[PDB]
Amino acid sequence: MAYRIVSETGDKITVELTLANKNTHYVWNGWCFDIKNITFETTGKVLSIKYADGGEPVYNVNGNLVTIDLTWRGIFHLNTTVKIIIEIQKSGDNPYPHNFKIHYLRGESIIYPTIGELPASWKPGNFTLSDLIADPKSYYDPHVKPHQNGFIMYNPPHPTQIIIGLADIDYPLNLASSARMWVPNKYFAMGLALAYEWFKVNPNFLMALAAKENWGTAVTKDPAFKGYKVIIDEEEYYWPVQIDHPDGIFQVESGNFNQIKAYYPDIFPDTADHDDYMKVSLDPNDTAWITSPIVAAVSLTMERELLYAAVGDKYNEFLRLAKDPWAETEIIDFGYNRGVGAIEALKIFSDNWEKAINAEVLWKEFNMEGFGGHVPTVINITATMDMETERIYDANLTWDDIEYFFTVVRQKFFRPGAISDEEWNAMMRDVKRAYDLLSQHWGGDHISYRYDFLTILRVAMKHWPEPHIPRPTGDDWYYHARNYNP
Amino acid sequence: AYRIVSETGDKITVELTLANKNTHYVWNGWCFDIKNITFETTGKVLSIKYADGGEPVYNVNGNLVTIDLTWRGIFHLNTTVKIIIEIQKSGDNPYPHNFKIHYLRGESIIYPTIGELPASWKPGNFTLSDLIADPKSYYDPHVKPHQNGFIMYNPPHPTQIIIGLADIDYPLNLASSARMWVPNKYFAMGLALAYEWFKVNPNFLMALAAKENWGTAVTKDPAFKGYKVIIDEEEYYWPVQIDHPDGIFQVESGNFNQIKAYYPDIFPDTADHDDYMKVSLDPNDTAWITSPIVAAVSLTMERELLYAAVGDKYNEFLRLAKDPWAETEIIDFGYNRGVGAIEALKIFSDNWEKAINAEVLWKEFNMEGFGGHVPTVINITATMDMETERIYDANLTWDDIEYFFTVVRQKFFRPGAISDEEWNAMMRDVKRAYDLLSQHWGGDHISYRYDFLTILRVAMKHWPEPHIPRPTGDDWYYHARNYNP
Ligand SMILES: [Co+2]
Ligand SMILES: [Co+2]
Ligand SMILES: [Co+2]
Ligand SMILES: [Co+2]
Ligand SMILES: [Co+2]
Ligand SMILES: [Co+2]
Ligand SMILES: [Co+2]
Repeated sequence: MAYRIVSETGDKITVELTLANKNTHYVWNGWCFDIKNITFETTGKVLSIKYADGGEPVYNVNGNLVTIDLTWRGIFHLNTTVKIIIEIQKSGDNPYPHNFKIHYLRGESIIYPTIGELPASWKPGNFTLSDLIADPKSYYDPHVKPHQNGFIMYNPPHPTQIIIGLADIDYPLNLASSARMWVPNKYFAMGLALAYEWFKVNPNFLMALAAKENWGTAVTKDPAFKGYKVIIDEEEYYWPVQIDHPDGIFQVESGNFNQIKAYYPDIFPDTADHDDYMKVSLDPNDTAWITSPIVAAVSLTMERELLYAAVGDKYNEFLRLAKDPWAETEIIDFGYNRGVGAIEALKIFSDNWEKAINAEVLWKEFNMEGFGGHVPTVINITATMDMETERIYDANLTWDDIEYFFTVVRQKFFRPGAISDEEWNAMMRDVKRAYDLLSQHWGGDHISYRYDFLTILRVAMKHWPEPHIPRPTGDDWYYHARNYNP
Repeated sequence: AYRIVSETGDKITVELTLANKNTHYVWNGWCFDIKNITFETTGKVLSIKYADGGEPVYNVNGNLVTIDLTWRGIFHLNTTVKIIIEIQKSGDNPYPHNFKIHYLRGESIIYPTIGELPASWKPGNFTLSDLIADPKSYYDPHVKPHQNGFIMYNPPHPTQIIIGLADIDYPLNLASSARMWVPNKYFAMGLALAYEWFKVNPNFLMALAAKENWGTAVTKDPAFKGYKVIIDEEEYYWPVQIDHPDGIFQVESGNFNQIKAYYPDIFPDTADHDDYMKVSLDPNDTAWITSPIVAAVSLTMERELLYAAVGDKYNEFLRLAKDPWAETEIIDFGYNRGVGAIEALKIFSDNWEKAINAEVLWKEFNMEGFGGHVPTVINITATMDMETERIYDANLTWDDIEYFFTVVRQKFFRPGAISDEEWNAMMRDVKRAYDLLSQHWGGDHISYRYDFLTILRVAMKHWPEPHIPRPTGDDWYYHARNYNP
């Protein structure tokens, strides 16, 4: 930050720390800053730490390190400035305040595993086909490799492919005899893939979640479950989805929607509406079909973010000490069904750490059954879709479909100022190039969703404001996250 | 709720349980914001800590101890915080006592009562004398002048609505002259609702709308070309932009959402900016009723904010300010520019003397606004206040009243504030009132000016009290606490 020695007289040193938000107009990940604390080092004796405009923040000294807390003052909107004055009595080899480190109210060691990248040879504007594909052999390799990923894809099955295992379910889903995973339309798969590349969220998990919450991504041969007749490979199936539900296929309540709307200003514009973004229709042209998955993912992501803000490094520590290989998925799903308050009540990272890290099956030992066996159902369907090597979902995409998709993305997400008109148009030109380039493999009439859409997405994301995942901020966020004691 | 956990030796350990008891939503109990908790003792405070780890900030001034929760001071539904206090026994009264929770709201906020129904009034079956205290004053035409700005401290008449449709002999939005008139009667119903509910002078809302969007004023000036309005065989031009989504009060969506978050008791979650604010040429549009109230709320919010930041001193200023229109100036200026402008002026802080000594507040502080906003609004308000010649009046059928209250139920409040039984019986009492004081006019209509305050009060005999809820929530706490005017 910006500090300055105001005066050194006698043995006391007076330093002015200017903490401020510089931005006047909205910028990416700079609309509002939330500061948990400000740490600095000194060997001298701290006399007093006060605000310049009256009052003093709460601080405490542990050896060489001093931690300053802003408490209720820690909210920095646009064009906000707070000056802090520090007095120190000169002592030791290094008495002057130094090594200032502002700790934002966010997971300092949060983990978002990279799925894959474009070749370093890739350039904006005019690129070649070899600048899109690192290795055509693996890029078109059909062979399906099994994986055991839950909510977050730490270890991707393939860096450039989309493995959505449309597996058959041999165990009860919503009290059914059996079930079969299928995708309603391709635009929803585009949404799943966008959430996958952007937020590193396993699409199979969103499939399981939607299927459990509203039969959104699953059908069954069970006669009791009567609904829309879906034909797959000369086989009649019943789709008991409630397509008229305003909470969408992910069952997102309006309260949660508005809350995560306030949490992420960089993602959700002010004109956003619950029913518009979530409630889908039988018509695949509905915008919601694309917006519904991402939003859900965001919500899920939010929960994770929250934990990273409350537990910090310890979170990651748990990940290497937990015997249950599905623990994170369990916690996140359970928190999605019940609420973050349920997670806070479980107190895994607090009072009940030992039982948590020692239990081989986390969701059984904590009696977190959810609503009608929610957690185990979601986990099981996710794992089953992960193990599927026989049949993987694929789709054909025309250019107008891509245009439609990105137009929808521009219309429903982001905020004026994040991406101006120029480089967005240029972005669409680069996506045009990419499309026409790797469509020559299929005959220039279509591109493969599974094989190509990750590449398309990455080409499109070469222009997206980085860091790609913005920090959840704002008023509500600060105090809902700071009060969080899991 | 405090309790002596243990007294051992000379140290006393007390457990203070601070919590929100409500699980389902209730009126003015959805969220509690606590600035501080004060208690008295003569002993020596050893330590004040939270039960779940950490300690709040406190300080002792003699017998009084002030506890501050800071970032912990937000209490949503079903939230509980336990605080442990240790005190060393000393003096005549050592035990913690006289606990006083100071909510983050004006402790001495002033909302002057305009008038009341007779104490003889009962729910269900009442008489005509239970509605009218004195028929003489109740139907007295004679118009008494007044000098009220934003808040009606001294009402001209307790049961009447004096909307002075006066002629303006000075420039409003660069016009040669202007004439105040009401678009439709439903908007007047809205103005009156804001008047009885939030104690806001309807003339002020008239001036505000007129200045912001020509919403309540017409002119004979030829340059100002627009919709032709005929009043008493006289052609007038109405240069209102009826297609503006910000409504006739020019309320930006940001402000709308902010005050939407500030008042959970007033605005439901499904509320939309364009739906509530943007009106149309058709008087049947719901916005025509919702637009004034909302605006008033916004205005009220500003005032509330000051009451939270300055407290008693606010009222003190009211009796020390030489300018009799100071509050109106500050509120209007804050509405045009923003509360940040008021915070920047620092009247109650660094520049108190010049503020209370200046006879004309808005001239000495150079707060001209946008194109002379403040003085225009003040002048139009005062002119409408001085008007005794011609007062606005309207005729109301029962279906109009039904429409009004249905709109109110649909657009405002929150599920749980007023149950169905409560509303249905209320509407029956309003039916009774209507039919009762319609017998004076022939049972075909009721007078807006003379009767609608009575109707409103009859309807408000069932409304959840206190009628004006406290602005609360996350945004409110820290936007109000950071406020240093
Ligand atoms: Co604990
Ligand atoms: Co083909
Ligand atoms: Co990138
Ligand atoms: Co804020
Ligand atoms: Co000051
Ligand atoms: Co009452
Ligand atoms: Co909150």
